[PDB]
Amino acid sequence: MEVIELNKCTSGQSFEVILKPPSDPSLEEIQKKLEAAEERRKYQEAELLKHLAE
Amino acid sequence: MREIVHIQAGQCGNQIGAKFWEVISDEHGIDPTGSYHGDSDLQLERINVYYNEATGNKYVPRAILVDLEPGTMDSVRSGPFGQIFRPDNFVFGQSGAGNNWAKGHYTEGAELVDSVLDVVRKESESCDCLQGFQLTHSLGGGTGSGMGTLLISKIREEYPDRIMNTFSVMPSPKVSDTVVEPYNATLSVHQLVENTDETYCIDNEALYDICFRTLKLTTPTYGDLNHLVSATMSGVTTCLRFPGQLNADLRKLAVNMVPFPRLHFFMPGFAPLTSRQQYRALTVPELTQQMFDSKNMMAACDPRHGRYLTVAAIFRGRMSMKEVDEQMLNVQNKNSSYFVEWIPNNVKTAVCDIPPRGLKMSATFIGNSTAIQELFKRISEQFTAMFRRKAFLHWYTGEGMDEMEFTEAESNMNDLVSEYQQYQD
Amino acid sequence: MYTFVVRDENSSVYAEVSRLLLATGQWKRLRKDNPRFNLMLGERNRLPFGRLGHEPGLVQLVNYYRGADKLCRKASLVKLIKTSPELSESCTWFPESYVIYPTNLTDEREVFLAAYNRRREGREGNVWIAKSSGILISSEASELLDFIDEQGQVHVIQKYLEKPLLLEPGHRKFDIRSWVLVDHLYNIYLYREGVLRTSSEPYNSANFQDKTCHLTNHCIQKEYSKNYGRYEEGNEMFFEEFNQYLMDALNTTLENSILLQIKHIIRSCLMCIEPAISTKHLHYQSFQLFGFDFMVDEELKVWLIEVNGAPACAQKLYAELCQGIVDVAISSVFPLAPTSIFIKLHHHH
Amino acid sequence: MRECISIHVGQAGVQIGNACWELYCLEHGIQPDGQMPSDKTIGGGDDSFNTFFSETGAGKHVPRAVFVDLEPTVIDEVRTGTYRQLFHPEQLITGKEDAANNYARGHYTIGKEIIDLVLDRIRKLADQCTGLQGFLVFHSFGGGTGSGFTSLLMERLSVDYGKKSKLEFSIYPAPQVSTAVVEPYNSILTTHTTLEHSDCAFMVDNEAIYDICRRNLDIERPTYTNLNRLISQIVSSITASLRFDGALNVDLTEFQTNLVPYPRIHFPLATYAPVISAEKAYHEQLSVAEITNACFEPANQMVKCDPRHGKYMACCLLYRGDVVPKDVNAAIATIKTKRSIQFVDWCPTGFKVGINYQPPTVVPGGDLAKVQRAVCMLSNTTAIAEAWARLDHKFDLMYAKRAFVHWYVGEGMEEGEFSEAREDMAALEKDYEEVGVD
Ligand SMILES: Nc1nc2c(ncn2[C@@H]2O[C@H](COP(=O)(O)OP(=O)(O)OP(=O)(O)O)[C@@H](O)[C@H]2O)c(=O)[nH]1
Ligand SMILES: Nc1ncnc2c1ncn2[C@@H]1O[C@H](COP(=O)(O)OP(=O)(O)CP(=O)(O)O)[C@@H](O)[C@H]1O
Ligand SMILES: Nc1nc2c(ncn2[C@@H]2O[C@H](COP(=O)(O)OP(=O)(O)O)[C@@H](O)[C@H]2O)c(=O)[nH]1
Ligand SMILES: [Ca+2]
Ligand SMILES: [Ca+2]
Ligand SMILES: [Ca+2]
Ligand SMILES: [Mg+2]
Ligand SMILES: [Mg+2]
Ligand SMILES: [Mg+2]
Repeated sequence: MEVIELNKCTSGQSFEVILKPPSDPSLEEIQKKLEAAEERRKYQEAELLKHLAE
Repeated sequence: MREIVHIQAGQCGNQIGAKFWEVISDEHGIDPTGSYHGDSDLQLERINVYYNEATGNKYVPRAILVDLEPGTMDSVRSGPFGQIFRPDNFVFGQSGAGNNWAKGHYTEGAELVDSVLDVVRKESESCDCLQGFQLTHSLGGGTGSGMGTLLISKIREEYPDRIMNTFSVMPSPKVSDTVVEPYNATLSVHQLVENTDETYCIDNEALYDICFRTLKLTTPTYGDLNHLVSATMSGVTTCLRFPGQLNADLRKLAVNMVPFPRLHFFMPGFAPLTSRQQYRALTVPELTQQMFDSKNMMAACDPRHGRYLTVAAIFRGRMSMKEVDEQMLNVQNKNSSYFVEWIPNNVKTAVCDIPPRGLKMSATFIGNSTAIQELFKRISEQFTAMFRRKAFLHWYTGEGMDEMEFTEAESNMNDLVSEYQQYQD
Repeated sequence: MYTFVVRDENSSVYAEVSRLLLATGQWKRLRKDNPRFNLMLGERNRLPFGRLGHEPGLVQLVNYYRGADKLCRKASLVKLIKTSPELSESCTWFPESYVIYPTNLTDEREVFLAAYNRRREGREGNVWIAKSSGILISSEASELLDFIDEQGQVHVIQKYLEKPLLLEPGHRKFDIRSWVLVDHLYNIYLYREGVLRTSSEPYNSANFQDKTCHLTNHCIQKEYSKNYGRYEEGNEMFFEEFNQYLMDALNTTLENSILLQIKHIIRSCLMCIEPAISTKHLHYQSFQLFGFDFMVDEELKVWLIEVNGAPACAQKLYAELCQGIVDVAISSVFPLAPTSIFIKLHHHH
Repeated sequence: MRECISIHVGQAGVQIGNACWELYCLEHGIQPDGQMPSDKTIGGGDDSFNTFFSETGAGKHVPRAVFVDLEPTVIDEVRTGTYRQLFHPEQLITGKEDAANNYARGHYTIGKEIIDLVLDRIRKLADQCTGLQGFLVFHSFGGGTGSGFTSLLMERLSVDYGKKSKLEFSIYPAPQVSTAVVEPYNSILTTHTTLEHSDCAFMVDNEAIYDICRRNLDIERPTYTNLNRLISQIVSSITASLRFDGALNVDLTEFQTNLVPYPRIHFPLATYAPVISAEKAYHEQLSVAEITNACFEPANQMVKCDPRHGKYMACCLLYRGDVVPKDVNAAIATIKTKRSIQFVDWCPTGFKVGINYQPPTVVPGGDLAKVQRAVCMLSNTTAIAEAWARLDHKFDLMYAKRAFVHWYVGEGMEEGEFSEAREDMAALEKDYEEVGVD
C-alpha cells in the first residue's frame, strides 16, 4: 500500500497506489475496395436492367 | 423531405386509394380543398411525405390515379375529397380491361402506360429526395392487376434503386366478380415476387369474415370492406407520416422486415374492431391481444399455422408506453414457439401520440409470417382446378399470351410456397 | 406460464425437476436454444453465464453458481482452504492436503516431502492418498509422486484417515453424503436426509493394495466387492438406522456427534466464497445443489473429503428432494397459482 | 497545450455529442453564444480548456468538433437549437438519405461519395491546431452510418493522421431502445474493420444506461434525452483530464499507456457513481468509501458483466468534488478485504487516482441531482468480453441462415466480409480468455 507520484495543483491532485508488484491499408488500397464494391453494384444493376430489357 | 409517390390503379385500386387519402387527409388536418385547418404541429411535421405544397399554402396529394375505363375515376372526382387531387394526375383510357390480366399488361395497358410514366416522372422531378412508390390495386381484375404490375416493372426500370411498395387486394371466391380471378392473381404474384420490396396482402375473404362475424354486418358491401382497408393503410403508414424513429422510411422498414428478398409479403392487422359497446375504453392488454388475434388480421391465414420471421407493431394514442412494452414482451414470451428463434429480437414496437379519428387509441400489426403460404396455396389450387382443363384460357391467348406463361407463373408461386415452408421448420 | 430450457440431459436430479415442473401445468419447456426462458437447467461445463439476464421482461434464473467450481475441484478446494483466512491453513476439519503437478508440466512437492519426512521420523502414521478430478493409497512418498508423473493432470496428496469409524458388525468403512441447496438469496439449506455409502468389506489397515475396503464409492462396491448389499440395501444406510446405531453402540446421537460438525463445515465453506459468487446484485439469479462428502474417524470427529457441484441423489430420496428444490429454489422466484424438509443454516451475509 | 478534435457520426454520435458540448460549456462557463467571461485572454490562449475550444477575435469559444450524418433531420436540431451559435456551418455535415441501418450502405455506397468532404472539413480544424493530439469519435454500433461510415473514417484518419491517437465512445446495441434487427451484423462488421485503428474505446451498452435511468432516476420509460444526459456525465468524467489542469491522463496517448497494455484488448469498462434523482426530496450525501465501493457493483457499470470472474489489467479512479487522497486509499484498502479483485500476473495490482475538486456539473432542469462528490472508474477487465459473447451469439443465429445478408451484398459488400469479421471476433474472444482464465 504505497503512494507514488503525487502531483498537486490548484484544481486537484493525482497519484498512484500500488498494492502488490507483478509476477494498415494505404490510401490506394482503400480506394480499390470502395471501387471494387461500386463495380459489383454496377454489375448487379446492369443484370437487373438486362433482365428488364428481355 | 423523403417523398413517397402514390399510385392507384383499376376499380379496386382507386376506390381504396380514395378512402385512404380521405382518412389520412383528416388525420393531417387537410380539408377537401387541400387547405390545412389542424391544430397540432405534428400534423405538418412530415406532411410533405405524401402531400405537395402548392400556391396559397395548399396541400395536394402526391397521387396518380390510373384506369383503363373512366367510370370509377369519375366517381372519385365527384367523391368527397375528389377536388383535392391534381387534375393532371388522372390518367385513363376508354376500352376497359375486361377483368383480363393480359389486356392490362400486354395490350390495352401497354397503350396507356407511357402517359402514366410521364406523370410519375413529373412528380419525381419535384421531389427533394424520393423514397420510393406505393401502389394500391387488386390482383383479381385486369387493370390494377395487369397494368399495375406493368407499371411496377417500368417504374423499377427507370428508378431501380428506389423502394417499391404495394397494397395488394387478393381475390376470394366468397367475394368474387369473375371466375378468372385466380388466373389474374397468379400472374400478378409472379410479378410482385420479383419487382416489389414490400407487399401488404389484403385478402377479401378476411375482410368479409371480419365484416360479417366480428362487425356483425349482415350483408357486407365493397364499401364496408374498404373501411377496414382504409384503417389498415393509415395504420401501417403512421411510421412514415408522423415523427418517429422506428421504420421511419421505406428502406429501413424493408431492412427490418425482409430477411430474404422474395419473402416480402406481409399480413396486416388492426385493433380494435368493434361493432355498433363502441364507446368503451380499450386497455393496452386488450389492444395487444386483439392485434395478435387471427380474427383481427386481413390475410385469412392462421398465424398459429406458421412462424413469424419479423413483426412490426404501431400503437397510436396517449397511453402508457411502459405498459405497451410489458404487453408486447408478454405476447412474445407467452408464445415464443410462433417466432423464429434464429432472428433475435424480431418484434419491433413503435408509438404515435395521434390516434385515428374517433378512437382513444389503436394498434396496427404488420407480420412477415410463413403462414402467408396458405394464401398462395388457395390461389394455386383454384388456378390448377381451371388450368388443368385449360378453362377460360381463350380470353388470354386471344391477347397474344401462351400457355407456357401460365405454367411459369404457377411454378414460381409454388416455389414461393415451398420457400415459406422451409423457413417454417 | 413460466418457461424453462433443459441443457443437461444426463442429470437425473433436474430430469425429475423438469418432470415435476411440467406436472404443475404452469411451466412450459422450450427448446434448449430458445433465449426467452425464465429458468435454465444448464450444462455442467462452459455454462454461458454471460448470456443470462439480458432479456427485457424476463426474470432469469439458473441452477448453477458461477465460480462454485473453486469449491468443487480437488485442486481448487485445497488452494481455497490454504489461502482463505476464513478457512486458514490451520483448518481442523480438512485433511492435510497438497497440490502436486506432474513433472511433465504453484506446486507443493517439496512442502509435502517436508511434512512427510517429519512423520516418518516421528514414528507417526505416514499413509497418504493421491487422487484427482485413478486413486492410489500408499505409505511411501516415492510411489505417490511416481504415480502422478505417469499421469498428465493435476493431483492432490492428502492424509489418509488411518483411524476411520468402523460400523459393526462388519468392521467396515463408510462416508456420509449431505445434500445442500443454496437459493438466490444465498440461504443455505441442508436436506434433512443424508446417506452413508458403506463398504461391505472389513477394513484392513495392513493392505492398501485391495482398494475395495478403503474406497466407499458405490460403483466400486458394486463392481469389485463380493459382500455388496449384505448389511444394507445397496451399501446405503440412511440417517434413521445410522442414528439408532450411534445410540446402541456409542450411546450418542447423530445430531450431537456428527451433524453439528457437518453443519459447521457446510456453513464455513459456502460463507467463505459468498462474496465471489453471490448473485444478490446481479442481473440474473443463481441457485445450486451441492453434494458434500464427509469422513468420520473413531473419535467421532468429522472431516471434509470433497464437494460435488453436480451430485446425484439416493434412489429412495429423489422424490422428496426434487420437490424441495422446486419449493425453495424455483417457486420462490416464480410462485405458482410442512414442516420443511430442509434445515436452514443461519448466517451473516 | 495540444488540441483534441471530436467527431460525431450518425444519430447516436450527434445526439450524444450535443449533450456533451452542452455540459462542457456549463463546466467551463461558456454561454450558448460562445462567450467566456472568465477567459481573460481574448481571441487566444493555450489553457487546458483550449484543447477542446478554439477562440475567435470577437471572443467566441468554438468547439473543435465535426458533426456528420447521412441524413439532415438530426443535425438540423443543432443548427436551430440552444447552441446553434457555438458551431459554424462548416462543422455540421449532413446528407440527404441515410444508410438504412445497413453497414455496407454507409461504408461503401454512401460513404464513398462523402468521405472526402468530411476529411476536408476535419482538415480545416486540424489547421487551427499547433499540436493536434488526436480524435475522439462518437458513434453507435447498430446504425448504418454509425457503424459503416465510422470504420471508413477511421481507416482514412489513420492514413491522413498516422501519428495521432484515436479514441472511441461507442453505443452497444440494446433491444429495449432499438428497432433494427441487423444491429448485431453492423456491430461486428464495424468492430472488425475499426479494431486496428482505435487505440482505446469506451463501450456503453444502452441496456445499462436504460436500467440506471429506471432504477436510480425513477424514469419508467427513459428517452434518448435521459440516456444522453447521463452518458455525457460519464464522457465528461473521462475527458475532464484533457480539459482541466492536472497530471493524470493529460493527453490521449496516456489513455493507451494507462488502460491498454495489449493493443487489441482496448475496451475499458466504465463504472459511475452516484446517480441520484433530482426529484428526490433530498439525498444523504454519499462518502468517498460509499461511492468507491459502488464502482464494484454491476448495477452502475456502463456494460452489465461480472468483473469478479475476469482479471484486471489496469484501473483508474477519476474523482470529482470533495475528495482527498487519504480517504481514497482508506476506501480502496477496505474494498480489497471484501471484494474479488484479481489482476493478471504480468501487471501490477494498483490504481491510478485522479481528483478534480470541482464537483460534477448538472444541467439545469436535468434528471441528475447535485452531489458533493462523484467517481468514474475505468477498469480494463476481461469480463467485458461477455458483451462480445452476447453479440457474436446473435450474429451466429442470423448468419447461419444468411438472414438479411442480401441487403449487404446488394450494396456491393462481399459475403466473405461477414465470415472475415466473425473470425476476427472469435480471435478477440480467444485473446480475452487467454488473459483472464487459467
Ligand atoms: N444512447 C443513445 N443511443 C442511440 C441514440 N440514437 C440512436 N441510438 C442507438 O443507435 C442505434 C441506431 O443507430 P443510429 O445511430 O440511430 O443510426 P445512424 O448512425 O444514424 O445510421 P443510419 O442507419 O444511416 O440512420 C440503436 O441501437 C439506437 O438505440 C441516442 O441518442 N442515444
Ligand atoms: N483422505 C482420505 N482419507 C480416508 N479416505 C479417503 C480419503 N480421501 C478419499 N477417501 C475415500 O475415497 C472415497 C471417495 O474418494 P473421493 O470422493 O475423493 O473420489 P470421488 O470424488 O471420485 C467420489 P465422490 O465425488 O462421489 O465423493 C471415499 O468414500 C473415502 O472413503
Ligand atoms: N376490397 C375491395 N375489393 C374490390 C373492390 N372492387 C373490386 N374488388 C376486388 O378486385 C377484383 C376485381 O378487380 P377490379 O379492381 O374490379 O378490376 P380492375 O378495375 O380491372 O383492376 C375482385 O377480386 C374484387 O373482389 C373494392 O372496392 N374493395
Ligand atoms: Ca386500342
Ligand atoms: Ca483565452
Ligand atoms: Ca493508427
Ligand atoms: Mg371491377
Ligand atoms: Mg467427485
Ligand atoms: Mg440515422
